Amino acid sequence: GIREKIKLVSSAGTGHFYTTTKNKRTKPEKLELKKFDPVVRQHVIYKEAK
Amino acid sequence: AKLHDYYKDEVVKKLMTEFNYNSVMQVPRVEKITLNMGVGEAIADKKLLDNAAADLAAISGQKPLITKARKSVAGFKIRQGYPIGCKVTLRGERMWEFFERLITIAVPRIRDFRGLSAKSFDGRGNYSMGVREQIIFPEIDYDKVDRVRGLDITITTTAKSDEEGRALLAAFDFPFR
Amino acid sequence: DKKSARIRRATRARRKLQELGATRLVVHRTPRHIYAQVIAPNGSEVLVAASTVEKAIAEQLKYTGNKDAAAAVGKAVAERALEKGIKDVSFDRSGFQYHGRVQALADAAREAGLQF
Amino acid sequence: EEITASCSCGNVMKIRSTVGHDLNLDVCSKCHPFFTGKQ
Amino acid sequence: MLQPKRTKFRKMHKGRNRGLAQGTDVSFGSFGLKAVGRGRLTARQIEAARRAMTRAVKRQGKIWIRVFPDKPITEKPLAVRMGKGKGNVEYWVALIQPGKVLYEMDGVPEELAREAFKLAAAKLPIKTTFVTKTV
Amino acid sequence: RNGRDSEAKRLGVKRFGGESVLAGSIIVRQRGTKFHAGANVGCGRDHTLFAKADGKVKFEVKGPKNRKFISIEAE
RNA sequence: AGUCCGGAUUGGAGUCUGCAACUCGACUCCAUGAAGUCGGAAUCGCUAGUAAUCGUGGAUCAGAAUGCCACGGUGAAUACG
RNA sequence: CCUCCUAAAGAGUAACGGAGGAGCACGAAGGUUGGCUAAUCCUGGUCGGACAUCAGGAGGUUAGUGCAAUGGCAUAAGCCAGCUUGACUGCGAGCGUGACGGCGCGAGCAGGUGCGAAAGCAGGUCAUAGUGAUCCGGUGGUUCUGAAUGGAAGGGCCAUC
RNA sequence: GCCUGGCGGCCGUAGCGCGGUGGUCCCACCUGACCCCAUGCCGAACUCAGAAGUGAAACGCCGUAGCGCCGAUGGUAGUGUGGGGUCUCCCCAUGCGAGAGUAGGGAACUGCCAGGCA
RNA sequence: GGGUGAUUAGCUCAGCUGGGAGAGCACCUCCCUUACAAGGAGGGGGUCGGCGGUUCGAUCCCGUCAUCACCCACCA
Ligand SMILES: [Mg+2]
Ligand SMILES: [Mg+2]
Ligand SMILES: [Mg+2]
Ligand SMILES: [Mg+2]
Ligand SMILES: [Mg+2]
Ligand SMILES: [Mg+2]
Ligand SMILES: [Mg+2]
Ligand SMILES: [Mg+2]
Ligand SMILES: [Mg+2]
Ligand SMILES: [Zn+2]
Repeated sequence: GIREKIKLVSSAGTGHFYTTTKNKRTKPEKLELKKFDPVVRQHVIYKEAK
Repeated sequence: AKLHDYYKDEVVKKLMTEFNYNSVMQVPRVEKITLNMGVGEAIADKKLLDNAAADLAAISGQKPLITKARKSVAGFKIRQGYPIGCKVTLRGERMWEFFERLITIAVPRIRDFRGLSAKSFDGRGNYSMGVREQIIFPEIDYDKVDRVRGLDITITTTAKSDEEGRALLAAFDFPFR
Repeated sequence: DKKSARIRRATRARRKLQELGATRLVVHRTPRHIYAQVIAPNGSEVLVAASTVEKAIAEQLKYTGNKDAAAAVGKAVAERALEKGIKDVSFDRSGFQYHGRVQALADAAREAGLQF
Repeated sequence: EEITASCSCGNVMKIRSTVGHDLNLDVCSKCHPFFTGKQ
Repeated sequence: MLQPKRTKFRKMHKGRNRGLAQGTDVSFGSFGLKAVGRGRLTARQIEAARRAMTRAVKRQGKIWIRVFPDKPITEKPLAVRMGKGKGNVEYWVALIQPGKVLYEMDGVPEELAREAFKLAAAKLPIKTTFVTKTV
Repeated sequence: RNGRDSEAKRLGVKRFGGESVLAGSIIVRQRGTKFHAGANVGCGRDHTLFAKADGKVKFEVKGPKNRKFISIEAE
């Protein structure tokens, strides 16, 4: 798998991730993204792919 | 400021009496002066351009600007958008300072000088020239050389003809064979 | 070129607000005589005009073409628009950076009561 | 910064230059062998 | 032998030959050879007629060819089943509508042009006729 | 081996001039902006020109570059 | 250090020889300062005042030597075999 | 699976008809605000050369649009920088296109973000390909169920492999 | 009533080019650049305070047909329906009528507001 | 006809999943030899059959043309 499928786990106390695709040979770093989380229904920073 | 004011009185009245224009804004004035250095052999040595930029920011007063490679060619084995050369644009007070410190103290330290050429104009009134050595500017300590890196100068003016630009620069020294 | 360059900077909003169809507050800047216009949504009919080429703002004032003039320009626009019943508008930056005299003009319009 | 150049022609000339040091010269625009060189 | 040096594509549909011609007025030389029938000409026919004309005036005079093929004819080979793709190209043709001026000549007498064109008219699949310079 | 083609994507004008249409009705499925958005018309992300209000459909020809605009009337 | 080493090549100005210096020379001066930082495989000489190095004289000739003939200054190593 | 022609000017239309591409990519190449306009040729310019980087002129989209083609793009959908996560969730009046499963466009509502002073824009990329039904099982969450009862194993639902 | 500045309707009968004119006012070039702002280097741009010069360039108006542009009438090509022939094509009756080309037209037209002028 | 591989210095082969052309024999100049061959040291030689092209760029990637080698050409 060249471009590989990963997820975006919320840093809150909520068991929710989004899901997207990353590459290996372009990004050695993990992905930080602010995103909505429908438990507290606000926007939380996301990290921890897979 | 000096050769600026020298223009502002003598060259203005001189050219107006020469070409008897309808108005004074129709006279040639120098619009900008650009300076280029093609660093191309720095395809491998990335800091060759960094020290050449320090050299040009010692020649000029102001910090330079790198140039992006426009379109990639295999004739020079370059990639499109490559760190490829460095330029300095000059307008206004620093432009007149650079022209002052050029024509007074740099042209006669050109290696084995004879007067500059005649057909070096564009055809629509601009000028350009290229150097060989680079301690012709005083800001370079002789014990700091690392290549024979030259550079070229472009005086861009509003001369509506190259002969008008010739008569503009004949008010200066501007050696003229 | 300069004039057509500014118009192709402005044509963005000058046809988007057309397609919205709302009342437009249009400006023209020159370091002498800032101009201010309030135009109906179609674009062919103006409503409220105030400019420093008019004597009533020219003679009461320090210098034609500074932000301290433009403040009173938009203030006069706001009074002449409220007396005709126009307060809810939209703004035409006319290809100008919202930084200088247009910023002072619109801010003093908002302090005067023109509320877009 | 403005400095002062001075050549051997007696041409004391103050100029702005980013040398950061006063300057000694020989040839100026005044008294250079350009016309004698062409001759 | 007259052949496009490069073409945009290999092949072309069959197409039709409906209607009349355009290149009708004599516009270069003094005398003209004009198509009356309707059909298509090969490069071999065109070259052979050119050789006949240049034979009759022997070298001297100037001769115009107003036509050029720019249309191939695909030909499936002997003993190939139908289908399996459109055939390969073996000869090029020109589309002929009636009234099309084919050849043109200047620098000779009228009777000589007249007999040279009747020599080359037998080289051609169609009836052709003789025209003069007009307005 | 040469013969091949896609499935045709059923483009074109679905509702012509002079028809009382309803809101959100697709009028034109096109690729570029060969037909241009105008009064009461949104341009889709595939440039599907879609309607915003009830009423008729009028093909205007406006603009300096002689473009083709679609509009919804009321009466 | 291509260095005050090295001297080619070249520009100019000379001198003397000889009918004669372009095909040709010898020398002085001014200026120039290439490669060459110890030499691939191979290869030469030499048992004592020689090996090596530094000068000089002659013969040829009207004019030349880094060549030939001859002389002098200093002056080694190794031989178990 | 996508694009053009064959397609006879609504849609569609076959063949071992003529020609090409896709089984990917991106944390910017996405969103927004502010802003800019390319190819090619000529001239002048040290190494520098038919062609690197500079300046001017003609020209005016021939260039670009992540890629094959077609359509389109100057209000740029091409290019630069700053700020950023709307490549958010729950819904959907209505429409289109397929026999069906499905696929696609979507104004607008509630919550809650980013950009802009504001009017406003943003439910991924200019669009059209970049894909896999069901079953079976994996992982996380759970106002569901729990074979006497309380739990559990399992089953469901939501998310996904 | 004239000119100028802005916003529009229309999108080349409005656009190119060539010659002429305009600066009280309006417009542009311009002066200076510490701070607002800004240059991946530069007050070239963007921005700011101004008004010494100037219509050179640019903009507006006037005149002119070297091109772009519009463009009939008639005829031709094609075509729907019906009939036919020497049916690769074409004709007859009837309805519809191009494109190109020809004589021509032509240096735009109209509205809202403000300022200077009579 | 049709599917598969090859055209490279004078000769024979690896270089084709994209950015510098290598190996061996031969050739040429020296060396020891009375003189060759063998042996030791040192060099250059192609424009990758050809036509077009994609791309910044082709021996390499794509479509034909000339030549070579191989496999098929069955039911009858
Ligand atoms: Mg002995
Ligand atoms: Mg000797
Ligand atoms: Mg039809
Ligand atoms: Mg269709
Ligand atoms: Mg923008
Ligand atoms: Mg469970
Ligand atoms: Mg039980
Ligand atoms: Mg003028
Ligand atoms: Mg017509
Ligand atoms: Zn001096």
